Amino acid sequence: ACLNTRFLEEEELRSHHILERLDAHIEELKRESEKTVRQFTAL
Amino acid sequence: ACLNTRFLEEEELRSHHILERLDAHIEELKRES
Amino acid sequence: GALEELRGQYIKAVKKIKCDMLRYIQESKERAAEMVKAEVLRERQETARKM
Amino acid sequence: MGALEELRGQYIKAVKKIKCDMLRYIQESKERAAEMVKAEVLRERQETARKM
Repeated sequence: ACLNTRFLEEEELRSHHILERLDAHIEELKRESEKTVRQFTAL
Repeated sequence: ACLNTRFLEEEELRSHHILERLDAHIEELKRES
Repeated sequence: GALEELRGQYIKAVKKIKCDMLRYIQESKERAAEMVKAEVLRERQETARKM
Repeated sequence: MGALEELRGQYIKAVKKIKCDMLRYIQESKERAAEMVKAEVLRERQETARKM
């Protein structure tokens, strides 16, 4: 009944949010590493 | 109950597994580094 | 060169980590969805009662 | 040399944040599962009332 469906709907929302946070940590890595490469490559 | 207790049991096992193999993979690439 | 390749490897390694977490989260949703069917089926025991 | 340490440091930081996020997501998920155990023992009150 309605405990479990509402549980699932919550799971869905938390699934999207934890997903964002993972994409963030990746995008930050891409920006930090791109800068390290660019600047050390100038050497 | 025995439904939802069965549920909590399994999530304990499978969440412990996911953390295990992740701690393995961090130890992996740091020893590779 | 070497630094850009090393960057690509770290990126590809973390993306793998992300895939593992994704497959896990998908399995979360399936399990909680399987719960829904399981609760509907125990309602079946109580509607046999009501008959 | 320093680029290698930097890149290594950035990878480690990325994955250590992913682990922190999963650790909290999991702890939250188990509490929500435990809350679903309580909420349903309380739904037997309706059954035990029917039995009274």
